[PDB]
Amino acid sequence: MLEQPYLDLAKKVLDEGHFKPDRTHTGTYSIFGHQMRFDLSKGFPLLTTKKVPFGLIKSELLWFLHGDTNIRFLLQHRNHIWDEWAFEKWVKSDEYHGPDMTDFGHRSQKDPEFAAVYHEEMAKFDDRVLHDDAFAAKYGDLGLVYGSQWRAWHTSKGDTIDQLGDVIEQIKTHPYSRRLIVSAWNPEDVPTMALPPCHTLYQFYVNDGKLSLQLYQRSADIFLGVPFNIASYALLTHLVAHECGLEVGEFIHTFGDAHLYVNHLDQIKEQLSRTPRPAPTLQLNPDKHDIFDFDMKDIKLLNYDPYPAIKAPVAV
Amino acid sequence: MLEQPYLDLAKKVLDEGHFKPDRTHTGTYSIFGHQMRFDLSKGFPLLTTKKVPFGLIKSELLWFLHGDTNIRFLLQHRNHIWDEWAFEKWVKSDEYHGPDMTDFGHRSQKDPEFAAVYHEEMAKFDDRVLHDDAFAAKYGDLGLVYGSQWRAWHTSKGDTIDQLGDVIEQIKTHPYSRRLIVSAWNPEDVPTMALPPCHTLYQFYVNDGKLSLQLYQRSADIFLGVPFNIASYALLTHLVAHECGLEVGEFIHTFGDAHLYVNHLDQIKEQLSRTPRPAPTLQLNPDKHDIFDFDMKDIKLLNYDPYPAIKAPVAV
Ligand SMILES: Nc1nc(=O)c2c([nH]1)NCC(CNc1ccc(C(=O)N[C@@H](CCC(=O)O)C(=O)O)cc1)=N2
Ligand SMILES: Nc1nc(=O)c2c([nH]1)NCC(CNc1ccc(C(=O)N[C@@H](CCC(=O)O)C(=O)O)cc1)=N2
Ligand SMILES: Cc1cn([C@@H]2C[C@H](O)[C@@H](COP(=O)(O)O)O2)c(=O)[nH]c1=O
Ligand SMILES: Cc1cn([C@@H]2C[C@H](O)[C@@H](COP(=O)(O)O)O2)c(=O)[nH]c1=O
Repeated sequence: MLEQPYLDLAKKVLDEGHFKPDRTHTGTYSIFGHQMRFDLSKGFPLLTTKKVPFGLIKSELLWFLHGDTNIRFLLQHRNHIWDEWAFEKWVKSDEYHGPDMTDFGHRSQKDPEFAAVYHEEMAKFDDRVLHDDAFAAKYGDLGLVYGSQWRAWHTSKGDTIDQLGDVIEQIKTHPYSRRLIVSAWNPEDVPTMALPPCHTLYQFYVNDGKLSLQLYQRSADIFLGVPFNIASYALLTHLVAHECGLEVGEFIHTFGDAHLYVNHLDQIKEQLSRTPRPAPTLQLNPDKHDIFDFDMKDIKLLNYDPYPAIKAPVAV
Repeated sequence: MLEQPYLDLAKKVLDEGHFKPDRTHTGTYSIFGHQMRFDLSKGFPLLTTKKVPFGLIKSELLWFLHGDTNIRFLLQHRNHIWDEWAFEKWVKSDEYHGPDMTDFGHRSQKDPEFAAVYHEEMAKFDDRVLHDDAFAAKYGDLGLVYGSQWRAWHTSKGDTIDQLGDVIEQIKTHPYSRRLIVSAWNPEDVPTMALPPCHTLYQFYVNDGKLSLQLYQRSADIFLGVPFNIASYALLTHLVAHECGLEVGEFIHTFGDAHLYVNHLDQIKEQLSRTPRPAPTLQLNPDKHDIFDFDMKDIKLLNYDPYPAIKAPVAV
């Protein structure tokens, strides 16, 4: 039933992959060369074998689609996924002169001053991100994130081109235009960067009413990693299919280094013994038909019963 | 045996694809979502069922790898594939004041002043591209082609970053670096363009000695189109595997709008009745170990016996 290419993609990786050592230095079992499909009329490819949370995919998303980059907002919509990049900023800070969080993620596991106290050096950084907007502005803002790669490309001439907005009007002016891609890989910015964009480029189609998507993820982690990467870019197919009064066909998923990080070997084994406890339905409000302003409760995902949720250590 | 994912990929397209009308306006039978692999120790995925010519893939290539864009050279190495873009320039020309080639490709089929006379308006353009270098310089130069996207990205600051050169030194400094891609999609240049780059981005790996490639072709034509697109980017895997003293594993091929243009329906049917008359061997000279200067005869492809060669009309 729907999420099964991810269940079928993890099975292949863990006996049959090749161990490959990553930077974090706790290897993998990987492939490279993988392509995966979902058909969104058989609903949402949201993972019933463990619990994936939707709220926090849905919040992430809109943030990107608003041409935003200020974590300030992720916090308001109760989100904190992108936190630690702005923190890596404030603890190496010019003006957080005092109680340092040096090496804090690969020393979460190790605790004792990072234990709570870094996680709450962090939340306190966070409130100034929420009240001294001088600190949202000048700290919660990661700059070159997907919302500035998809809606604010900085051009050879100082300003911005909005790229997911031409997906939306070209889907609409010439439909079955073979060129309908947005790249977020920006050559001249990958080296000074911390994570260049995992989700490099995604190609659109307008099939025949069916809006169909395909994402090119060069890096990919099966387990924590890929469950949120099926469900942000299938929600894009729904949103966009709806934006030009077209109707969802299918989301496809190209991979690079498809990987199941050696470290979380036995919790993936743990999932492939839960049987895909049916499929959710995303509905999105008929009355709002943009995609760019969507407050949170217009896109709603009906009927989820997941399995209980399976848990990781320290990501890096 | 080796080229069979292309033979298997065309069979699926022509009964089972969906007709989709392109700009040229002679539709298709297409898919979208396709991923294809080749393993280059079982030699070269060069097409024995019809005849593909190698010389002219090999010349094309080096041109791109020299950071070049002047058709002047393609001509010298007896190549004329990229011609008509510089001609579309010289017949709409400020200073080809007289004998016009208005609409010339979608009116090759139709002939009579384009018949020979445009093809030889063309070759004459060409000689000035070869002798009045003022005309190579200011006419044979397409500018933003793959050699300036792979080796000369124009940055938000006037100059160039050389991107296939960091594939070559990063493959080499940190090997199993998950980020090893070159994009040629340049957002802010796709609209003023004629063909934005079909071969958008390609990802590297360094498997374990095996250099492995994957190309992201958004558009793709099975028949004329895709045969040259298997064999330029597998030759890149050989060249690059050899450049950092690594050894070829495999080239993979991601597609977008995988297509068999309706127009050449019965010559593809014609191929899938030739049985894959074994496999060539590319050898490349031990003595040259760069990839950037390669004159033509260092990369040599041994033992080809193709089927006779099957032929198209007017591409556009
Ligand atoms: N290995 C890897 N996987 C990633 O998910 C990840 C990474 N590396 N480093 C950079 C990055 C940052 N994006 C992300 C992705 C997920 C979360 C997150 O909060 N959710 C995890 C939690 C699972 C658990 O710990 O129980 C997830 O499932 O994705 C945070 C930031 N993504
Ligand atoms: N449909 C399509 N296919 C393409 O090959 C093509 C296109 N469109 N338009 C832009 C473009 C330009 N690149 C190319 C590709 C191939 C040739 C070429 O000389 N070789 C063909 C010839 C086959 C025949 O006519 O008998 C080939 O097989 O690719 C020229 C320019 N590529
Ligand atoms: C932001 C992002 C990163 N990642 C990952 C997985 C990798 O193990 C981690 C570091 O990868 P990298 O070294 O290829 O950049 O980033 C995802 O899986 N999804 C995401 O959206
Ligand atoms: C330059 C290039 C174009 N093409 C194609 C196939 C398409 O039918 C033609 C026009 O496509 P487009 O409208 O998607 O740009 O360009 C290739 O197949 N290979 C190439 O390398």
